[PDB]
Amino acid sequence: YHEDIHTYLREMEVKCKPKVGYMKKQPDITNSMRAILVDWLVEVGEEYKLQNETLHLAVNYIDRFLSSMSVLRGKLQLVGTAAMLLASKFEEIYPPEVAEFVYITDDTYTKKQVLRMEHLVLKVLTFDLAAPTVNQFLTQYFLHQQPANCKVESLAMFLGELSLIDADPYLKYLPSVIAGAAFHLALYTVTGQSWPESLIRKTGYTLESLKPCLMDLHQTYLKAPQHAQQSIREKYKNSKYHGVSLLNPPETLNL
Amino acid sequence: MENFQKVEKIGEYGVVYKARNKLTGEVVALKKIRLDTEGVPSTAIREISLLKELNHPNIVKLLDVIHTENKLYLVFEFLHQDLKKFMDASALTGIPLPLIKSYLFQLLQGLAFCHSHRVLHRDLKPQNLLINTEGAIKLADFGLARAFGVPVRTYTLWYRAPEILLGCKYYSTAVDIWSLGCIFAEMVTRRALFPGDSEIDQLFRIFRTLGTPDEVVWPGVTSMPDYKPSFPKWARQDFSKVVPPLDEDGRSLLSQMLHYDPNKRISAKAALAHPFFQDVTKPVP
Amino acid sequence: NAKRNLSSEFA
Repeated sequence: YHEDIHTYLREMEVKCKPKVGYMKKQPDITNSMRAILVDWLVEVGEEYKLQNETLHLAVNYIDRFLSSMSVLRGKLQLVGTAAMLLASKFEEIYPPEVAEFVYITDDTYTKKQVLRMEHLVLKVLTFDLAAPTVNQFLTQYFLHQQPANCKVESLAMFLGELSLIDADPYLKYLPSVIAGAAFHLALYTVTGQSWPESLIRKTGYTLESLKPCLMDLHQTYLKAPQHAQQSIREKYKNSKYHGVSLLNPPETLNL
Repeated sequence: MENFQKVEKIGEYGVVYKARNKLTGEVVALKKIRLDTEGVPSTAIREISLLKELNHPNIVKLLDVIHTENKLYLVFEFLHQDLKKFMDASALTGIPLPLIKSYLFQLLQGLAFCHSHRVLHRDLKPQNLLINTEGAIKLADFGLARAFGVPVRTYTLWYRAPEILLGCKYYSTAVDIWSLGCIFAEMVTRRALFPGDSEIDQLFRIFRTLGTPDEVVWPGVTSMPDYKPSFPKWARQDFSKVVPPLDEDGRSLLSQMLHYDPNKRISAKAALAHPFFQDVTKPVP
Repeated sequence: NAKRNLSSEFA
């Protein structure tokens, strides 16, 4: 059922894919504002001990909602909070209470506003909260990784999490493509190994198919310390993730 | 809701009613959730987000969601009754073996459809298996269902897998199969296979019926959070005594479906190819 | 530092 699960994920990531370049149609918020929102969402997820999949789902919900709706400057953080609440309800065993999110928003939006925006997000997404994320594909990729290296998985997760910061240029790539690029980049960084043939057969993504995404992720990884938003790097500066964020990105990717 | 006329109340997730659509004329189930401090419940959110991704004949098909500000309505296809009521009514005499085989085949087809997707039921029990008068059984009550695209960490008691009882960390698909296996026994003996009273009483009943889990049968029992060395050294009961009416093929299928090892426990796709299902029909109930 | 009012930082 694993291959069928991966096939279903590949089929579903297209339907759940947010509109490419939705920030152009947004009259008030920009890519930098979304990056700040994702930074704050990473900080909240570490504050409440939420899973990485929860943050990935929340980012997907924000992207789809802003693709299908227009949000002003003030309500962007409310949209992010509602998406985080929905992702925690869907994925986490015990979602944080709405009062907890209201508190973490520095008492900006009340409980009623948070619940109303949650209702709006649920209506816009038509209760399609099962969007495949980078984590879901990365786990399946790890299942086809030999040998099981913890640093490889930690660095792949770190790169996938970094890819959530900038919509440009990461919303033009499928979540499977981003996960494959992250896995290959991590494998080359820590182990010096290329894209495995097992994943070549399983996914159909050859090394040259991920080359644009791979180069984009390498550019982001090289400039990760200089990035304005640093929540993910601090989060992956912990023994839980083997401190992969402190690793030096490879200077040249031999492609 | 304005186009739905509640005919009766069938159950008490929130209360569920049997209603009629004034336009199409079909009879539907109209489960309602009172949206209050927490908003839409996690159970309802997961049920709507996963049941709408599952379009299978052997699965209750949620077809409309009236999501208002004060209440959330889920419109499922109306089935005549659940498997619990059918088993209770047919308690004087055993359920016909072809009917049992057909019901198990449809249940395993639904489970295989769920596991081909990334939906884990985790609430497989006769109260959640609806039956129509055309002799078709369907999975329902997906409020406790979780999507296992990433591994799902552990949080009724009778249909709980032994792995969950021994402090399992991540939910596997086998926890569903085990539950189905229990239902299988409950369809053959008209009795719950493991009617446990507590989390340790259920474990003792399972150990009595299938033997205490040694490391040879299930590698890794000793290094489990809820496993205790002070466990009686029971012997596995012969499946003839456990399920008398079940044939050799049925007994083998139940033995493979109640395997202690979650990894080695048979899957729905593999169970659908068992020789027990070589004579499957579709009898009416 | 998760407790932030992002409206000020957005502008």
